[PDB]
Amino acid sequence: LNKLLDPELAQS
Amino acid sequence: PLKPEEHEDILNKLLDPELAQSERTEALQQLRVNYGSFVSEYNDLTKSHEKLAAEKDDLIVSNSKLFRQIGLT
Amino acid sequence: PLKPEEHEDILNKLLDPELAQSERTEALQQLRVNYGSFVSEYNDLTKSHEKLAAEKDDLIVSNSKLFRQIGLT
Amino acid sequence: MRITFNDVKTSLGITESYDIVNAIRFKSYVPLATANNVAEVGAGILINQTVQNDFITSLVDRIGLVVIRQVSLNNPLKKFKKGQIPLGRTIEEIYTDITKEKQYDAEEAEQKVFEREMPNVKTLFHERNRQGFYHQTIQDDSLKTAFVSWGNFESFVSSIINAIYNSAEVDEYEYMKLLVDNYYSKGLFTTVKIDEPTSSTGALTEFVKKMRATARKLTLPQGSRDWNSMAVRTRSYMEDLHLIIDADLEAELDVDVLAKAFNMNRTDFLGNVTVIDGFASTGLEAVLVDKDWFMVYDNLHKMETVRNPRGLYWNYYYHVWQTLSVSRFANAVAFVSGDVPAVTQVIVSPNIAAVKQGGQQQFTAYVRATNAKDHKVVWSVEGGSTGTAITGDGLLSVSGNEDNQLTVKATVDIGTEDKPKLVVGEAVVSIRPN
Repeated sequence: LNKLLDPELAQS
Repeated sequence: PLKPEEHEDILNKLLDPELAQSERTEALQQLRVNYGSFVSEYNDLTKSHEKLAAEKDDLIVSNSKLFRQIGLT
Repeated sequence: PLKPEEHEDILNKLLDPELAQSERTEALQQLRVNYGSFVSEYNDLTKSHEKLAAEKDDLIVSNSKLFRQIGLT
Repeated sequence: MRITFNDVKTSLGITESYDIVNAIRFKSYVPLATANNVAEVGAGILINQTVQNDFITSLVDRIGLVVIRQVSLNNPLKKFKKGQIPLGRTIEEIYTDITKEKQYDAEEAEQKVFEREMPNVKTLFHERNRQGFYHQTIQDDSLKTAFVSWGNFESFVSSIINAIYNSAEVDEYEYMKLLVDNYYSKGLFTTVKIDEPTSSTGALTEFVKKMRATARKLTLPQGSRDWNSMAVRTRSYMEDLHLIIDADLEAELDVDVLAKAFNMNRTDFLGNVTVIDGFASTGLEAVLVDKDWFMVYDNLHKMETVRNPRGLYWNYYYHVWQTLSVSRFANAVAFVSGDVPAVTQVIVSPNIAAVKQGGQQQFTAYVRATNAKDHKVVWSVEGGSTGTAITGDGLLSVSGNEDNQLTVKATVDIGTEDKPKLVVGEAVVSIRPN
């Protein structure tokens, strides 16, 4: 699953 | 154009259920007229962005061919 | 981020003079976030409208210089 | 073991890192912003019961599982910690004897070319099941008072994770100790006699000498076959031996000396010896174990939360399910300090056989004697039939017209005029008709 499975559109 | 702090006052004003229906009608009106203004000022500068951005892309593509000729010599 | 149409439906929902105290705070906070993201969009896009315009002039200057340099060879 | 928030296993930095579960759901009341605003996000989350429940459930379940799972995989117990249980386990050991090599003979080879190898001896695994939950609790005021800044959220999440995972580590250590205790209780360890190391310095030096001798003899290049649950003639490299030493005993000996008993230096030992206080099994002091001997597999690691509207609080459940397997072919030494008998247990070669109605099978017994004396084995057949007899050397002969299942028995006597002391090994023999 990892952290990436919860997408982050605020990463950038 | 409404500052976030001043626009908070109307939102805080619209919290009381006891407030007169006339005041709520006027208070709700300022949100409509300025949001319509806000999207209006948002729209033209958004569309004007789509104009000069295309010019930049045209210049970038045109220039990219030009740097290629500089390295030829 | 919210369309003026969708923003409109929020207005008449708050126009009701009888309303449960639960969603009355829910919609009130919804407008708070709607405005909060919209102003930051305006600052973000205006910040783009100056650098891109300044870059557009620089690209024009670079295009003129690059054309002349090729002609000298 | 003492995890703080600075242990960032995944994701980028800064507290605002998580703060996005709104994307997967919700994102209409919380500001999708990465800035210094801490009151806005707190008000957006704290608006009503639905937003609170969704945010709390997501943050507690997914991030909690990720963090604790990725923190518990690098604990000092990682050496025996393997991944998820494989499919098609078959719950059976399969080890092949390290036999010699036949000589090249053209005359002998031309006689028969379709011969087969000897049976590999397939014994079952030794497993133990683990199931439990830890069940912590969240108060409502914590969420209210954890949004004053960008460090309170860090402290709150780290407090939850540290409050849960520390108890899990202790349970893992206790389960390892319990498994070692049970394995010694069943008597499968090959015992080596030591006497009161803590009593005197000379006893400590003698214990160190015996430690070194056993560790050197286990790692013989040509194989040993002496130290095993059954005679298989395996071989263990020096860099794989693990030592489980009692705490008060380990305290007396220096890190060195015991270090030079093996062939590496200090720093390479702190990850090769565990300390457990108290074995409670007669006189067990230390245990020397091959790295393969202990194997742990994990099945379930899941979180679920419940909400109590009347009390305004939430609950916790870490369900940790594991299957701790014990291999019966890796080397194992008991090193007990007590009054164990001269013969601990005898082992019978070919435990399982399929002999025809007119064939024969040769059996050999390996006596595990703690002393230097010699003990004789008296063979017997049990079973019950006419024509079935075993010799004094263990050669069993089957007569025709038989249908029962035979159990070869090897017995030794270490008693006196009265003999309430029998050490017996069993071999189950199945019969097939011709």
